[PDB]
Amino acid sequence: KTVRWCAVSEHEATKCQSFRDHMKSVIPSDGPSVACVKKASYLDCIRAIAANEADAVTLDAGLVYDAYLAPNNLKPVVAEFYGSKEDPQTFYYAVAVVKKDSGFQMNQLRGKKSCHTGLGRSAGWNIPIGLLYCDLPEPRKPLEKAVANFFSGSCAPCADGTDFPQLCQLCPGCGCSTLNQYFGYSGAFKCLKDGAGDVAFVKHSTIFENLANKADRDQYELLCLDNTRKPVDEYKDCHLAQVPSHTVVARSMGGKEDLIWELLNQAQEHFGKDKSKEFQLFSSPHGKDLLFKDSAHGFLKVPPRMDAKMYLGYEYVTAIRNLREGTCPEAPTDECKPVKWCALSHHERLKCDEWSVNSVGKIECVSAETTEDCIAKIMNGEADAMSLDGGFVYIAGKCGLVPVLAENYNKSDNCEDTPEAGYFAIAVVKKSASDLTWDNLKGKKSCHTAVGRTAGWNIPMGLLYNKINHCRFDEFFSEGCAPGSKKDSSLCKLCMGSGLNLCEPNNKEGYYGYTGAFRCLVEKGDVAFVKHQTVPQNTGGKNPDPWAKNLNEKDYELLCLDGTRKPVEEYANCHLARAPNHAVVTRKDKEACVHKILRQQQHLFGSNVTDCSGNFCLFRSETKDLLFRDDTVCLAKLHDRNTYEKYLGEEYVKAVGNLRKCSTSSLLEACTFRRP
Ligand SMILES: *[C@@H]1O[C@H](CO)[C@@H](O[C@@H]2O[C@H](CO)[C@@H](O)[C@H](O)[C@H]2NC(C)=O)[C@H](O)[C@H]1NC(C)=O
Ligand SMILES: [Mg+2]
Repeated sequence: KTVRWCAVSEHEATKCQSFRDHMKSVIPSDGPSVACVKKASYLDCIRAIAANEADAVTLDAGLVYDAYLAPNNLKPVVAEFYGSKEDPQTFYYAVAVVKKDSGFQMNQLRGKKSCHTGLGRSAGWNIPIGLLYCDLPEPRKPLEKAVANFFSGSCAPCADGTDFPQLCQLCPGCGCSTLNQYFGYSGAFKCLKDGAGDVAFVKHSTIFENLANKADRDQYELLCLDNTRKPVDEYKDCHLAQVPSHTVVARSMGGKEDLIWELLNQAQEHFGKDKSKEFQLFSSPHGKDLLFKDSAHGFLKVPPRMDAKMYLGYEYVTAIRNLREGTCPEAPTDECKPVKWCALSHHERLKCDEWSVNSVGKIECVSAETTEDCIAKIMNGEADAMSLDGGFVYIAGKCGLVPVLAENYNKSDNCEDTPEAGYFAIAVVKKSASDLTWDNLKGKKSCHTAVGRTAGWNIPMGLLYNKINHCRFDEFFSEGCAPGSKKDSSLCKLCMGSGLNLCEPNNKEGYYGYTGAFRCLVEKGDVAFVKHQTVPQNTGGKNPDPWAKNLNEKDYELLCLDGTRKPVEEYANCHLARAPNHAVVTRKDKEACVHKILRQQQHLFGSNVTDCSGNFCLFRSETKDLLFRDDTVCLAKLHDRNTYEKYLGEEYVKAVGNLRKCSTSSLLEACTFRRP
């Protein structure tokens, strides 16, 4: 139970050894211990960790990436944080500050005038130039000269003035000290404030540190990667890169990550920010920033399904990858790159393969084990598009992806130009039970289409989470019928399935499905969770079955969240959530291409086509609902709804989130770690 920490200096090793001793005192024989391995450099520490001679070292984003690469393959496991638990600030943001209404975007920086914090600085140079690399003119080695030919004039502190003078044009001599008024963060910002430069590459924090009044900040904007702008307040939605300020790494396989976290968590409990004055984890007696930055206020456990690329973010890896590999294609700037679609089953891959050949190369295919792994592929560029249900549209939204096309299921003349927004989830009750409203629901008897289902379970129980705030969903209702629950649960007591079918989510349960839950309402329930048309189609002699011949709509009302009851036809105003259609999800920087390609694609192999055997067709599956749901007639454009929050109702998001507090998704907890 020992963590072998790696030092990169004699002073660091000394701090590690006193950390070992102090951890010795307070900790029982069982549990964390510290070993102090000492190597010559961060690179050497990485190669030692990979070679199982050390276990943990804490690194700057660049070395995080270095450690990620073959043959080391280390991963982030714990993260220093630089404020409070309520506002960690484990990351910072590299941004491009500009004058308000200066009239240009990220893809128009050529010819403009630049202000950098310093050459080799991450936010001031590495990140922006990395992203801009391919826009630099062809003799891209040496980099300083290509940057010089890119901008008309620059201040690039610490650059080689004598050889590349345009980089000192705004700060002649390129002083690498505060002597140069345009050096550093405050200097790169004053370079812009003084109108010397058109753009300043700095950190999110910098505008706030140099301008106290909101008034003056309001004449500054930020360049976003999508070639829009935003106010400086909104850097979390308009940054060049998000960068983890200081990250502990361990081996991927066999890394002891849990030991590292146990150890550091206890260490911060005993010797952290101020809670002891004998020894301070975040204070170097012999140097500065030994083992850990002295800014740090504490540690946070990194979610277990984070890999380096996911942690750093696609922008950052683009930046370093460009600056190290230095490979730009010659592909024509305007044309779209073939969209690689993500398959999660053997038959999904076979369908996508046929599609690819018939797409004459416009579509390609990428297999991945699971849905979440596919989403990961979209985020990090290994894949471009896939179709998701509501819940995964939400997880992908929290991961920065966007919906772009909705699967439309209702045939119509011009369905490409009208998305559908889905059916309505409702909570039905019988008028004969007058005192029932959304609030007293607790302790009453209930009927669900089936556990897992969207209208029968997810939306209702998600909205009710707030009236319970724990994950024992069978304790809200006295008794119920929720097919799929465990048989000895109270949510199985009212199910009427015979033999082995008693509580099984299948037709033989008979209180299963929309019809079945409504039957459970009329026969033995107080409330039943279904969609808007279930009552109209099981009443008035529309259902011939014995129980359902003579029931009439008037007898039932449906429960509204405001605490009032409403009639069935008024579902549009009385509903719990809007149960959404499947939607094609992609990364923002590919939204356009996807839009275009898919549309072309659904003209050919789309529902219009007969002789589906003589030619390929995109919405017919050999098995069931491969790639797209087989109901799809078209893919409808999501103008004005191209964000997970907009595409999914406010109510639906409330419900799915609340649920996800009980059913964790490792991907979702990673993504929320990077963006709360
Ligand atoms: C439902 O079916 C048709 C599409 O073929 C459309 O129904 C329309 O409903 C509105 C409101 O009741 C009427 O005013 C229109 O006259 C109907 N049109 C037709 C053709 O029936 C509607 O577009 C479809 N709904 C969805 C979501 O696609
Ligand atoms: Mg001591």
